[PDB]
Amino acid sequence: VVDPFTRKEWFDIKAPSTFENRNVGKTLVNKSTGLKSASDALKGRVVEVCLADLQGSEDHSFRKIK
Amino acid sequence: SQVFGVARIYASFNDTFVHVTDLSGKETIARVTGGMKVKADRDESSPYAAMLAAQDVAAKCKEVGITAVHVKIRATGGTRTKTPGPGGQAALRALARSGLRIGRIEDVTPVPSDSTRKKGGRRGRRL
Amino acid sequence: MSKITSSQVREHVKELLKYSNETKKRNFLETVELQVGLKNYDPQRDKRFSGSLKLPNCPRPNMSICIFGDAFDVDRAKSCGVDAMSVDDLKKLNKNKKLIKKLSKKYNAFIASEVLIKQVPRLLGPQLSKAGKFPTPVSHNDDLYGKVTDVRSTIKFQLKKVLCLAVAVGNVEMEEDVLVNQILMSVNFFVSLLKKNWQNVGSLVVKSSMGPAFRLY
RNA sequence: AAACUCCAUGUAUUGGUUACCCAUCUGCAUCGAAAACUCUCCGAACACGGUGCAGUAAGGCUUUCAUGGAGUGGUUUGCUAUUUAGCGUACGUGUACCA
RNA sequence: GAAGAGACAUAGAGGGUGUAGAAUAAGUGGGAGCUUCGGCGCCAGUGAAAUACCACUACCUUUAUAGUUUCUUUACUUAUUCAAUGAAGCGGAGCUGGAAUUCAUUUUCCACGUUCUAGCAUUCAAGGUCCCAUUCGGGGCUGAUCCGGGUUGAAGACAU
Repeated sequence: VVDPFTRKEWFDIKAPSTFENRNVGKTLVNKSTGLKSASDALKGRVVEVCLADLQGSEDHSFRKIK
Repeated sequence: SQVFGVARIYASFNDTFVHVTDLSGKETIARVTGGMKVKADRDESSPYAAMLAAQDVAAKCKEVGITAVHVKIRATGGTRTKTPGPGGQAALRALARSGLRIGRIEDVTPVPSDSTRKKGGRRGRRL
Repeated sequence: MSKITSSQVREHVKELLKYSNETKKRNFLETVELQVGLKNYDPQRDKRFSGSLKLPNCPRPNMSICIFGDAFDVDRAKSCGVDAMSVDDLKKLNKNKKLIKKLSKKYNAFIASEVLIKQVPRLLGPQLSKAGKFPTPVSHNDDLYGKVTDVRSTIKFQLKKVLCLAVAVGNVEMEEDVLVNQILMSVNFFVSLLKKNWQNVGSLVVKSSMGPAFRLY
């Protein structure tokens, strides 16, 4: 048994100011350490999220925003 | 209020994948397939194998922090069937039955334009 | 080889004794101790021993010793001025090892008889020997006065699992030259018994029993 | 047919409590056969798993004479979405377990 | 040089389960004693262990001094290596022109006299300005920004 999920940092994801409520969700990553750090493994993430999630209105249930 | 993951049910024929990732898709949480629950080799794609696989995914989705999922249904796609397998419905239903909340169910079967040559030949698979 | 600077240890002993006697003073009979450690020594894989060295005088003249034996050594102990007991009671008293441990704690040293070597390992065996004050049987023809004085001036080396062996050396109310002789002879004997000589010993710290922290070496 | 595992009373030292018996580091004999070409025999093979012996003791180094009493018969390693169970159910070694 | 994984020194930690005493106990031998408490232990019960005092600290992580025989990675240039040239324009800063929505911050970034044509391009360069003592001409500065004297590029403690 290793359980690699007890060793990640659980970050948080925001949105740009050109939106409504900007709390998208969390992100499970790694504990950043030395020897090939896991801090820059969070620089290139890409998140697909629906516009109705980012606006609160179901009129944009389509148009998923990346 | 709710911590959201991505469910990503790959429902082909011959198998069924329930691959919950993080919201960005890069980090994997409890990929459990239908062949991991039954050992008969002809019911890997069966609804019973998919429902057991989905509830084992929800067993690890809890005790890591995931309380809700965005469901992405996947058939084989490409030059293949484009129709979801028999286990996608059981896997999706078992996720709801297990307490994990659902949101924005979407079909993400890879759909080409016209494309490379589908396998089988001119006269197709004739049995 | 003696790795001890004589003038420096003499000055350290004189200042430590001045601290224990003149600067601070109490009616408590304090006991200077040698707690000698071990460096690069592994107790488990290396053979050990339980040995008895002698001293020029008593490390602490108020240290209780008990005797078990025949009525002859009982009456000799009565002439000595030390309490004496019988042996039939101990046959019943073997049952409560808790009480045996309590009496071993209350009487911090024991002596026995050449007839009691028959009954000791079945009745007084476990708790007393765990306490480790090994009883050397006296001789009825030999002087019990002399044996009592011997146990007054014995030192017990019991090398155990811990790497720090601590034994009392003497006092402050008595003279000082014999105390320095005691400490020097004790460290010389320890160096002789150590199987790597001075390599095993890492320090030699003597501290006036009610005093502060300091490291000699 | 009975055998043997243990407790106490204790004789030489059974000794030195993290108490002989936790003991394993190590070598020295091998637990015989699937309802196997039905079975059986010899032979190529060092043993097809636990006990015995020794040097090493997280007691300082041998196991000492003895007697009395407590004490057995079963669950087999598998398959199957009947899974708090439906079929199937070698013996020789210790396990797990029960009353 | 820097970062990371160290280890050894470094000096200070405290804490550590069954039982059951008077404390959730891994320690020494102690027989009573410093004192803001008559509190703690003591002759008392009960505990594999008696309890203030650690006094050597089994076994330590955590550090901030300050380290040194390392292991990896990443940089520096001056050893070494490669190439070129008649060692001619390198680096840094500027001035000008533009874009920069200057916010009175070169805050920033690009450009630095040449592209219809098989012509021509040389005399410390003309001009401007200063000094000649100007004897027909001569010498500065500018023209042609300043500074650093690292020829320029690559590569680098690897390679050789």
